[PDB]
Amino acid sequence: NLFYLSPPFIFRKGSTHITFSKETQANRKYNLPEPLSYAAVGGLDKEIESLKSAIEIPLHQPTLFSSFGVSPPRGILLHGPPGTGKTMLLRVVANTSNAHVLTINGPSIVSKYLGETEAALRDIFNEARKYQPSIIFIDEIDSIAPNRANDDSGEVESRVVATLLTLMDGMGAAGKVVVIAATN
Amino acid sequence: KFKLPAEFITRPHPSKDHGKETCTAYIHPNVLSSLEINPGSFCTVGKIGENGILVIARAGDEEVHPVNVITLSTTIRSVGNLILGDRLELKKAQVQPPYATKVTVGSLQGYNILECMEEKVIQKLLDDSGVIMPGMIFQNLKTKAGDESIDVVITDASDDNLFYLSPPFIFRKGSTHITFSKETQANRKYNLPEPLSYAAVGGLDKEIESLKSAIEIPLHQPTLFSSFGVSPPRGILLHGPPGTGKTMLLRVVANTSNAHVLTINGPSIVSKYLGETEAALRDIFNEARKYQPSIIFIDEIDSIAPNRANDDSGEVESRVVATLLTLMDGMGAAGKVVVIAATNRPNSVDPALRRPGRFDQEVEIGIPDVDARFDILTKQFSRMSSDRHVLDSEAIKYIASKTHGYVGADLTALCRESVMKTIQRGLGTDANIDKFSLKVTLKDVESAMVDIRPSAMREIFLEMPKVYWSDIGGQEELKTKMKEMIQLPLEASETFARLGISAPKGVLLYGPPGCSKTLTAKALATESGINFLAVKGPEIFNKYVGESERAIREIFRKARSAAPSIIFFDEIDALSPDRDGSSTSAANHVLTSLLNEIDGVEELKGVVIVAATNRPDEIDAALLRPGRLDRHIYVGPPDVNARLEILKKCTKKFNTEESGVDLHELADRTEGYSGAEVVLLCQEAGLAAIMEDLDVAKVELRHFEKAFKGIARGITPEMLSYYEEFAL
Amino acid sequence: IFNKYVGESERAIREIFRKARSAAPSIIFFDEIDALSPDRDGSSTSAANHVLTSLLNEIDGVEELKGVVIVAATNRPDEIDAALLRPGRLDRHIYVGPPDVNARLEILKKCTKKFNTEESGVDLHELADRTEGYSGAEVVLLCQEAGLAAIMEDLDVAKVELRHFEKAFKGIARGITPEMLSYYEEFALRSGSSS
Amino acid sequence: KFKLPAEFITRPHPSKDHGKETCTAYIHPNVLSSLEINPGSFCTVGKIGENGILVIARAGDEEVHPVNVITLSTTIRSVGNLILGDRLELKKAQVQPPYATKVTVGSLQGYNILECMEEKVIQKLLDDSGVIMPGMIFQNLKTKAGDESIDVVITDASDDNLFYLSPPFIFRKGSTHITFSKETQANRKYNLPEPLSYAAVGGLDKEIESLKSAIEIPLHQPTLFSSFGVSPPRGILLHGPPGTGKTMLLRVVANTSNAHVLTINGPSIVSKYLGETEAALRDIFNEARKYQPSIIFIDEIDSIAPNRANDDSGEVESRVVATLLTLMDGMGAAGKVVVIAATN
Ligand SMILES: Nc1ncnc2c1ncn2[C@@H]1O[C@H](COP(=O)(O)OP(=O)(O)OP(O)(O)=S)[C@@H](O)[C@H]1O
Ligand SMILES: Nc1ncnc2c1ncn2[C@@H]1O[C@H](COP(=O)(O)OP(=O)(O)OP(O)(O)=S)[C@@H](O)[C@H]1O
Ligand SMILES: Nc1ncnc2c1ncn2[C@@H]1O[C@H](COP(=O)(O)OP(=O)(O)OP(O)(O)=S)[C@@H](O)[C@H]1O
Ligand SMILES: Nc1ncnc2c1ncn2[C@@H]1O[C@H](COP(=O)(O)OP(=O)(O)OP(O)(O)=S)[C@@H](O)[C@H]1O
Repeated sequence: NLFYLSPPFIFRKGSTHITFSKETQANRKYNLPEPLSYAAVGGLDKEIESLKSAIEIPLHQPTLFSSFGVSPPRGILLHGPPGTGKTMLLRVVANTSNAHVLTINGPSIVSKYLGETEAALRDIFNEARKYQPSIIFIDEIDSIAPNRANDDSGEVESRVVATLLTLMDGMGAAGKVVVIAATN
Repeated sequence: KFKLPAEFITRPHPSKDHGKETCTAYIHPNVLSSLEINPGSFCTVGKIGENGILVIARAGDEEVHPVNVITLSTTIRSVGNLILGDRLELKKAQVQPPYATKVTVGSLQGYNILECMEEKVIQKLLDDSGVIMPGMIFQNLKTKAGDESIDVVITDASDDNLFYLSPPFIFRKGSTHITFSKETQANRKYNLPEPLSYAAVGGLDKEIESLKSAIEIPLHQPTLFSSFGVSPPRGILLHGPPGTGKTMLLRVVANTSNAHVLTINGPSIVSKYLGETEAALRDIFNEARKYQPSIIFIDEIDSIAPNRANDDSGEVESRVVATLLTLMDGMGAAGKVVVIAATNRPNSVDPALRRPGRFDQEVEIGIPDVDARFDILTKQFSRMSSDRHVLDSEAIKYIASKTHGYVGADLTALCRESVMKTIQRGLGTDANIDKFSLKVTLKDVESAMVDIRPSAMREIFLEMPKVYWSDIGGQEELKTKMKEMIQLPLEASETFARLGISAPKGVLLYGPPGCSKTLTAKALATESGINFLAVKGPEIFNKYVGESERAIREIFRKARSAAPSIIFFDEIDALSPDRDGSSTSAANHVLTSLLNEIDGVEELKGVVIVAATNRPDEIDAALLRPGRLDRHIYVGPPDVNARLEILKKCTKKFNTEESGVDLHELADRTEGYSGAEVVLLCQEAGLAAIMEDLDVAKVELRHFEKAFKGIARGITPEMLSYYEEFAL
Repeated sequence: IFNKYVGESERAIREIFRKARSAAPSIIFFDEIDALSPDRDGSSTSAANHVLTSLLNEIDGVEELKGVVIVAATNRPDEIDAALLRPGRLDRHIYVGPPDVNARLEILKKCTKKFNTEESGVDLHELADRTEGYSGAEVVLLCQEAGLAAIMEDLDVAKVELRHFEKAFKGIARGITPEMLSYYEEFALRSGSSS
Repeated sequence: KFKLPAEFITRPHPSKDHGKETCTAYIHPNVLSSLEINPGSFCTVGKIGENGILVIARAGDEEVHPVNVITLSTTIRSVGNLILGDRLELKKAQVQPPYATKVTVGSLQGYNILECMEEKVIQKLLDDSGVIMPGMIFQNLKTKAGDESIDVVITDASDDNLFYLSPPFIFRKGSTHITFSKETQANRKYNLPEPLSYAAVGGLDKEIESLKSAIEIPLHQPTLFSSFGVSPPRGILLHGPPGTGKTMLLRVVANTSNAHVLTINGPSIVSKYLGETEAALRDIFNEARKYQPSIIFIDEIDSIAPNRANDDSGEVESRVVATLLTLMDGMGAAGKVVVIAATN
């Protein structure tokens, strides 16, 4: 039982009483992680519809857009009050789609000195390119791309924004990858 | 090869605390052998770098005892008050303890053992103890009735020593004189680290109960959230004014809840620099989960995780969040911890640490009220019985009534200062005095109140020059109105919650210069005491950007500390002078903040707000919108009878009776004199008297004539006008 | 919204109207529009110059405003900007008076919410005509002064007295005085007629 | 002990012709040792934050070759559009790239190679090249009887774990077919960076030729002014409302001119420590002096060089403007250096 999220049992034929039930979830005592699906997102049906369109169009069918010689609408941005289903919408987009979910964490992607921040961004976007379709989530993109007009911005913000500008405007026209940003 | 560690951890001996094991420390066999300590041999177990408990070492099971873990029977721990989590140190005992001859055994319950138990019980327990050490507790001893149990201790022992916490002895049946006692604690001369209890921190009852709920839910009933499924409240932020008792409450939770306490986080950490400290911290929360239901305290959460004002950060704030996001695992599996933070100033933590899943719950201790302070003083003074004699019960409501504004740390300070002053005056009245005849009298305490100012005054700065209604001549109408309109809704809040009355939130005092506005404000502040916080225009404003906004929001933040309470904005016309009606360039932020706050305060929650002005139309109309500050009281020039009361007060030590100075002439000649000028006329009379013949005995009418001929009054196109208009 | 801020000078009005128009029919309200934007034609010249422009550019323009009526309120109608009175922004105009004797009966009933003056004390129905010159928010003042006086006699739990309402009558003089009757009727001979 | 640079400066080979030095990157001996890139071994060089180009490492003369510099041929630089002065990474590749089967070759000019050149020329070029990657341009190849010169492009390469900006392939005469084409650019599949050119800029014709003159004469023909006894014009400023294409001009000037290209991206040089913004400017202008000719770009000059007399310009702005003034005209000399700036 220890170090196992749930203890299996080796199903064997002959005496296993397969009693079907109307419950729509696994046994509650163990509480295996419940998916955060679309039916737990109520209140934003129109907004979720718009998000769905914005994700599908660059994610699944970028090729037919790319025949026109101008890059898809890869960059989606979520903003609004800082309490209204922002990270939760990103999480549901992660769960529902079968697209490889990467993640651009704010603090943890950056180590120290040089060639580490740009290395992280290059590596993650390259992996999102190898495995397709893929979604690149940047929750609270503000914490890593401020205006550069505030005293908050230093070297690291300049690194992150330069690398993102180099990458996101470079890849395209075949990659089935979307970048979704959210901000307070 | 095995390596002997330098530190160890306490965990509970899993079996019932009886038999020879009651004085045995089951230790990892590798540790014992590497220490060259044979099983069944004596060793001293105690906190790192401190005296310890002599106990027999025994070899544990490697699958049961991790390398650093040590199990002491509850009997052993209760001697040192060792909490499960205390880091231990191990040393071999050099000399065998002596045999006991006489032993005194008593119960913490205070129940007469002679009336409940036979001495065979004490013989059994002491024989099981083997090497007696005073302070051990024998726990839950069931009576013959079966429906009861008793707690018992070695109150004293003697025989007819290095690093031993209390003098130990060896029990040998038949040769020892067992004796009963009613004493609930061991011999005071043992200087034991006595436990800490809720019988000491009493005075915050409701928050104590809420804390007990916040320990019930994550320790005892984590299973009861697997059903209902929903994420549990597994982060607590016990904020409050400094010195209110937060650290004491955390300490009582640690010692009276029987969870394992994961070691205190503290402001200190290896290096206090990013990168290095990030792993050294995660280790504390990695220690969590594995142990049976625990409690990790992160006291001073503002010093470990500061606000990140504009760029002030190592990595520690985000490191705390990223780690708490795993510490919040539980109640599906590994629901075996809760985190309790403490702080003086919760808005100075990074606000990301109060988000759901993080410290999503708070306790919010306040400032002790009038009866809270009596609770505090009673429980505190209970520690003295032979040296007080003056508490009886009364005179202590007197201390608690006159000691307004003390936060609880200041009452402890008051007690110690009274003790020190008692000793000082005892040795001052005579060259030598009997130490044990010394006793802290109400004379001592009331004298000590002079020196011990509240700690609140060093952050809540307030003048309150102590005026009374006897010092405000006339204004009977205004005293009545202030009673009605501020003091009743302040104190009678519950009755208005019953009666549905609406308290006049906001009273603006407007009137000519030199009338009773601020004088009545002060008298109200001190007479019929309430908390009374004020600000000034020239101090909320600072050269740097945004420092004025922060000041106003911080003023309201600190104002939240108590209730009932009056906020006093003297000369409010210099908080909203301009930048709203005109010159609206970029700097009306102070008005924005104040006018935002004035709405957030609830209508009868307990806080009321008073303001004053002699320039009524200079106040921005935003403040006089109803719900904000729409109530106005006029403080006009005093009438004939008020002026005579002022004259009578301020001429008190003038022998007006002997000199024939008939006040009823001055009170009418001084018509239109606005307050201060009636006072001035009496100062000038006195100077006229002194200049005539220094070493004056009395003042006389001619001096008052000289005073009158030199005083001028106010402006009638500005006074009695522009206030009559403002009345419309 | 009238205050001078980046998002209040000419923006917040547009956002409010956009929310209201985007919704089902709406009765958007403009409490004290007279005090909000004064005449500013030589008398009572405020310094905003922006909010009235936003209203003028929003109400009269391309927007659909299918389900929208802009109601407003005032106590000094002579101060309204002339750009509002004329048809095009406001084209309906009516007058609201303080409650009559029966309206005053039921406003007296409304004031009390947790008092038993009727059975114990004086009937609320008795007070119907006793209150003269007391506006809908001033019969409230009489009742609330009586309630404050109630907590002065027993101070814990009591009904009120007739003399509580009598003191309400003294301490609060006749509110609706002939001055406002005259000022209105003077303005109404203009608003009511073509003059 | 020796400290290897964290980032490296691109530079050109002294040899301008095509040989077995083409695909070779000359790196300092100590750096070769420190990454254990044994001479002759494969290494990947590519801008910070982008995929690398496979290049075969040789050594530089240890006393005249700066530690920062890798020297690359125009053919290799054409792949990633590496402009001189770009900061490159350098990382060992423990790999042997695959052999070729079919290699496609085209020409910018669109002329028929069978008509313009003999297939033995292309065969020799590829054989000597050592490596084949789509996107390479072999410039200035002479036509029949020296009629003219043509630029030849490797449009695509095909064979019937590291990550590369262009697939590496090897040429093995006879066994890899040199199939001709007419596509004047590399295959669009690859997302190879495509040089921005003046043909993409609209209008501004007279301004474009003014930029050409003031960039060409100061950098590529200074002895004409030294002959005429006048100094060269070391400065151009572009001003006009936003959105008119000012940065487009700077990027095309960077990508078209053969010079060391350095950029002060306004706030990118700024630091909160007392003298560090000024030290960034001194290092940029000394690098420009060191490697000549050099173009220094300053987009939004007004962000780092305000009026110095107005109220908000304190000591920091004064010191940054003084540094710019003294590095442009002071007790120090300029060299074949031109500074190009843009401002709204
Ligand atoms: N329709 C909804 N709108 C808002 N919150 C919802 C909704 N449905 C569920 N929630 C809950 O809202 C909680 C908080 O929402 P979050 O998106 O996590 O907050 P947030 O979006 O991260 O806010 P920030 O500070 O802008 S990142 C989640 O735990 C959800 O369970
Ligand atoms: N019943 C009591 N209630 C409150 N304080 C008490 C009480 N009895 C004694 N005190 C003492 O009051 C002092 C309060 O100190 P702390 O608990 O450390 O203050 P605190 O609230 O934690 O403030 P800090 O700034 O956060 S360390 C301690 O010395 C207590 O022992
Ligand atoms: N019985 C009294 N009635 C009126 N004023 C008195 C009386 N006794 C003393 N004073 C004087 O009244 C003065 C207070 O006048 P205030 O009206 O409060 O001053 P103010 O200029 O109107 O505004 P502030 O709040 O004081 S700055 C003090 O200087 C007292 O000396
Ligand atoms: N002929 C053209 N003229 C101008 N802009 C063009 C032209 N062709 C394309 N563009 C686009 O317009 C923009 C021109 O670059 P910008 O930098 O936006 O101009 P700029 O604003 O003057 O330069 P800044 O302010 O320093 S970023 C780019 O987004 C180009 O893709």
